[PDB]
Amino acid sequence: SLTQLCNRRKLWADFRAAFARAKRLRQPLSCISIDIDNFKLINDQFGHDKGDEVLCFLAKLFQSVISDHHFCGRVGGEEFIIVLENTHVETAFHLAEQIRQRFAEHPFFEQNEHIYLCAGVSSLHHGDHDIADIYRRSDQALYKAKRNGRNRCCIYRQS
Repeated sequence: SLTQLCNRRKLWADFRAAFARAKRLRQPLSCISIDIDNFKLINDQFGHDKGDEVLCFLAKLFQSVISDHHFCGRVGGEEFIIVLENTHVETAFHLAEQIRQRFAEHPFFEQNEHIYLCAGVSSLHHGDHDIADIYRRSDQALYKAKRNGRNRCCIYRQS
């Protein structure tokens, strides 16, 4: 049911309803973009079923680390998005870091392979009119994180 909790279609719709709800209720709304480092190498070396185990563990990890309500979506081959209602961006950043760390700390497969991820974080801003305004910022923070290597987290700033 991890492929059910991280359904891409449901994610975007839940995210859009959350955006409108967030503006209407004036609540903070945070967004984390995650990309698994070297996921292609993992599938090349261990195969598709094992690559899938990694994805599954990461989804399980989201639940364990984020006890409060949240939406998840696998939006690309190895990219996830987490949407956190009524959550300030710093709290989301801290959650993102915990996910990064526990993923890096989990040994995988008979040979205790270590796998890493990067994350970018942002949240609803006043001038926003679409979830794409938020995703653009978390996506950019993700790629900013990736500039310094694997296993990195960044919060978006306009600075």
